Amino acid sequence: DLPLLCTLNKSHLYIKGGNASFQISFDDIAVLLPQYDVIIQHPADMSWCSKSDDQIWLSQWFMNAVGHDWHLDPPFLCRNRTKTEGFIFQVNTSKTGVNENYAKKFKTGMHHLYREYPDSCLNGKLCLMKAQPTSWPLQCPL
Amino acid sequence: QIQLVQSVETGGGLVRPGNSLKLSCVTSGFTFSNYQMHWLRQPPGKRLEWIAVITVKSDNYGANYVESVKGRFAISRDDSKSSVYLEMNRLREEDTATYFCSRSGIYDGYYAYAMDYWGQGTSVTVSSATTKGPSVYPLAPGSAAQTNSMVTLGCLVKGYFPEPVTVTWNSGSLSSGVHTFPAVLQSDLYTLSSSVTVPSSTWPSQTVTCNVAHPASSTKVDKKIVPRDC
Amino acid sequence: GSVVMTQSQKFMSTSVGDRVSITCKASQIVGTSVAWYQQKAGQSPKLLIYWASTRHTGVPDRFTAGGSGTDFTLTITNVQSEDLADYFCQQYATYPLTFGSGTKLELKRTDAAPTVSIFPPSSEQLTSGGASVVCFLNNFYPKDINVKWKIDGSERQNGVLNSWTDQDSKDSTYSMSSTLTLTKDEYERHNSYTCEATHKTSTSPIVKSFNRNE
Ligand SMILES: *[C@@H]1O[C@H](CO)[C@@H](O[C@@H]2O[C@H](CO)[C@@H](O)[C@H](O)[C@H]2NC(C)=O)[C@H](O)[C@H]1NC(C)=O
Ligand SMILES: *[C@@H]1O[C@H](CO)[C@@H](O)[C@H](O)[C@H]1NC(C)=O
Repeated sequence: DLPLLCTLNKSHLYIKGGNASFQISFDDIAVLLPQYDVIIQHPADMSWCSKSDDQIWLSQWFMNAVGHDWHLDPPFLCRNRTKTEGFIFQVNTSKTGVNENYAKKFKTGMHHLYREYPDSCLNGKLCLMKAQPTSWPLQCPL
Repeated sequence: QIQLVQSVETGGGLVRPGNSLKLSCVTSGFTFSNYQMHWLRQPPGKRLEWIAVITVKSDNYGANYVESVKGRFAISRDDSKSSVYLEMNRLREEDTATYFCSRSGIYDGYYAYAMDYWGQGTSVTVSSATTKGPSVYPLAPGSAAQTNSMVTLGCLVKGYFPEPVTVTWNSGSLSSGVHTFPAVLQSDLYTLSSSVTVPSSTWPSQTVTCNVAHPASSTKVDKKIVPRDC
Repeated sequence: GSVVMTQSQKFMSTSVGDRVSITCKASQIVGTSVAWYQQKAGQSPKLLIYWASTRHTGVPDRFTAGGSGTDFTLTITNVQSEDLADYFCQQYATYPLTFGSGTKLELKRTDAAPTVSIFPPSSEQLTSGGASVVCFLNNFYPKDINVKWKIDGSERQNGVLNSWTDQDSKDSTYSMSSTLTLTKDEYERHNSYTCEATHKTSTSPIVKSFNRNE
């Protein structure tokens, strides 16, 4: 089984693996904050992100796909599964400061993952990627 | 029209310490199952404090509570009835507040706990005091002071419990220049006063009556204000 | 361990058409996870903005918010009479969700002297064995005021209970009632009862009196 990804309207990216489906969005809103949220410095720490193994596996699959190095790259955040706001994880994709090299490798990884990828992140501005559960669209490949 | 109505299933808002009270909040005008529900209580003269939250059916109806409330309250919901409930056990006097139910949706595409819509709120008081009806006392000048263009009359209700009472003048027809002051609690008893200012030509020429209603004690009293004599 | 939201100004006086900013201070960094609400007369709150600066759909154009980190401000431009209410912030970045102390928005007006009225105990209450003297201070501005009770010229500060109203929506003034409760025996012992009201409007306090013999 291989996760399949479909893009609709060239602005939103949807990935479905198994029974788990996510929607990837880019904006400057910092939904997750490092002070109060789980830090993913090791792939085994993602068990705190969800109660469903499908969401954990699909999350781990995506970071492996974009070339995320769990021990060299900046750690990303995810919401503690004990909270009720819902599943989400957030990667800093801002092309600025010391995060420049990682942000540039993330753009390369997305461009190889999705054939049509609109890079919303602009140089010098904060850009935060967030993947949250969503109902799988019936208007995109199955 | 996204209307949230709060009611009490058993009795009234007043409850004794250590007893159990269940709050029910019924929603309408939107799909209840789609959004999460919160319970919020506001103590008198204090900041609003969050109590509990319950999530949608997609998640396994998970819930979160605050530390002070853990092990005493239980939040629940019924999608068919489209209503959210709050069951409160072992109530302490600290729990006296006005309780609110609120809805939280999706903001800029992400789940956040900002409160979209709210219920009207139910006043919950927990104390060892018992229900007592008020005493209505007229307040007249007595012609011991100079009369000006306007004359101020008054009404005093004393020794009632619990809140609230309804104070009107001439069955509500006289609403101009009326002040009903907030009640004061001393020795487990509430006492408030209400003033009314009318033209000096209108009184004692015309009748001025003070109407007090205290539903908890089934008390409806009308007291006519007459000038004092000796 | 819980983030607290403190508002430096508990009360703010403004005029119609003026600009007003309400500042919210967080004990810890909450980033952008901040909302603002509006509440009138203890009724149900109404959401104004979310994510620090995103105005709610129902909210009018006058309200604008902003901020990041621990400092968040809410500004109102061309303030209307309907904008006079309570405003408080909230953070949803961490459990538990915590709200601000609150700021009350009040309308300025010219100074008004308090109308003072004194009332003797009623006949109905006297038969019950209690005697309560009530003093009304109505329609005064500014908010600051203070009262004294004198029994035969001597100050009394025992069984006195006070109550203050909020700013009246019609004439923007304030009011206050003071009640001195005593037993029938101690009330009949004395003859003169006065309440003195002190206000900014006068250098000398207002005095009203009634004598039991007269
Ligand atoms: C995402 O990364 C960017 C860049 O590394 C962060 O922005 C900088 O954060 C440092 C923190 O010390 C500040 O000194 C800089 O001024 C920030 N730059 C800009 C342009 O604002 C950003 O904070 C990170 N976001 C998260 C959520 O971690
Ligand atoms: C998630 O929450 C639980 C209980 O609130 C806590 O024990 C746990 O440490 C949290 N996870 C992390 C990674 O801190």
